[PDB]
Amino acid sequence: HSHGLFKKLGIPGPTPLPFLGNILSYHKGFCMFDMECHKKYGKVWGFYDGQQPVLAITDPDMIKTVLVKECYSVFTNRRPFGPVGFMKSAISIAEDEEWKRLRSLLSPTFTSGKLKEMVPIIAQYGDVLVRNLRREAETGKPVTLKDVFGAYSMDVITSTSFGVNIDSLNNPQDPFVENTKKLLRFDFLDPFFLSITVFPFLIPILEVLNICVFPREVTNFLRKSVKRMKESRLEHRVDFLQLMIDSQNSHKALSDLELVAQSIIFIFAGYETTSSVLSFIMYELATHPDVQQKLQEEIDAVLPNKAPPTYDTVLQMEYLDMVVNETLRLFPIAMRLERVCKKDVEINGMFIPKGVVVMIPSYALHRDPKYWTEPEKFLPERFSKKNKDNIDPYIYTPFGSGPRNCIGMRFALMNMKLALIRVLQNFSFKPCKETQIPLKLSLGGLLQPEKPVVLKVESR
Ligand code: HEM
Ligand SMILES: CC(C)(C)OC(=O)NCCCCCC(=O)NCc1cccnc1
Repeated sequence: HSHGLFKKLGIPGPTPLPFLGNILSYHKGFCMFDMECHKKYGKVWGFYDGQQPVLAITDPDMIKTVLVKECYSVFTNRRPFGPVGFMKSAISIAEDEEWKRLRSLLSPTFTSGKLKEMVPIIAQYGDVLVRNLRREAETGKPVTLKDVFGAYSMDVITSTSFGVNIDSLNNPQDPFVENTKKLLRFDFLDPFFLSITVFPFLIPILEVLNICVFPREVTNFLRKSVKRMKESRLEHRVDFLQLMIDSQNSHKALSDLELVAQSIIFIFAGYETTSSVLSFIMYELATHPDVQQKLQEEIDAVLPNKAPPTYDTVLQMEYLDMVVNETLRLFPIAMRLERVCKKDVEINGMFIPKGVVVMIPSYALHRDPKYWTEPEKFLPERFSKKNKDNIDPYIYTPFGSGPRNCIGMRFALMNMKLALIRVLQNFSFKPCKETQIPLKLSLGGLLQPEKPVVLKVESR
């Protein structure tokens, strides 16, 4: 096999089994595998997903080279991951020049400029979220964050991308909202993906049969919805769809299905991500009352008598930013960053052969006792103006880095912050019947709690 590769390069790592590579070692999940390999093998190690070699790197200089310096030349693409269909055109899945084009075509849709006019729309569902909370606060019902935050994230997506304005929490049976509750992110350690990892030679077989990891039911509904959405009815708005089709006017030439694929990927991208992070944040706040109180104190100072948050007031809130950042340190939901090596290359004193997947293990790096004092504790002061400088931007990578980092980063931060401001203005959050303390991470392929976070909401 290719199983002698790392032994031949003098690169250490877990010894692999025939066919399986090292995938049995994922029985405790990616992040714990990554943590242990790091503690056992040091700064660089290798393992095999089936026959695919994967080189883990932890040196910031080396991480910078891969993510920033040699992105266009060598490390342009992610690992191809399964039968994908037309979604091959989605920006996050596209490769080389097709990616570079789509990235350029879609960049203007993520400038601070037009993010600001997205704010009132998002904001509108800040208030929606509140009443839904108030209804469950007044009746002292312990609250499923994942649900209420899930619905909020949906609402913000529907409206910001297509103009569909639905309180999804109380409209769960609406054609749009229902399996546009969707695309949930892929458990790459579930049996289907474990199998394609061992038999990647079966992927073209699935492709030919038009089998797709993206449910074609959901994909159908949307492609048509978008289509319909282009009568064109306008025959203003400031959503993603129109920011996307108004770019089809005036290199370039964004196809109309390609466009659909991006619409799909933006949901898949920002639905479960936003709501998962928002839940992890509320969990930390409830289990750290002083931090929650400080945050509410900051919010009431910037926005007196419960003032409506604005673009500029959001950015003004420093403790908020620290609380969001520190939650992302503990729970970097992407878990690893990856690029495929396109050419034989020697970087920072190490030769890396063509075809290796270079992997940066963000979860393991975010909790490395070398860059982080008492790494398991939730300590927002890590990110204060004072201590912020001692943080390496290639150790701390919740949104990746370089030309291929999270394109939706500014929007996600703004989104979450708006929601957290509006929520914290009206409620205090407290541990409860359920509350798994400490929180227990799932052993699956997703960075999420084992049991869903539930908390009491009390009206201020
Ligand atoms: C808390 C929320 C989010 C987190 C933590 C997050 C994190 C990440 C990370 C770590 C990457 C990989 C970057 C890399 O490989 O260097 C990524 C990629 C990406 N994200 Fe996000 N993301 C979030 C929300 C969103 C949202 C709201 C959108 C879109 C509206 C989005 C769209 C994308 C896209 C399109 C990519 C692939 C970019 C490319 O390949 O060109 N993400 N994200
Ligand atoms: C998942 C797609 C859309 C392919 O984007 C990425 O490659 N991002 C990181 C993949 C890690 C999978 C686990 C995961 O939870 N995804 C995080 C995510 C998803 C979409 C956008 N932003 C962040």
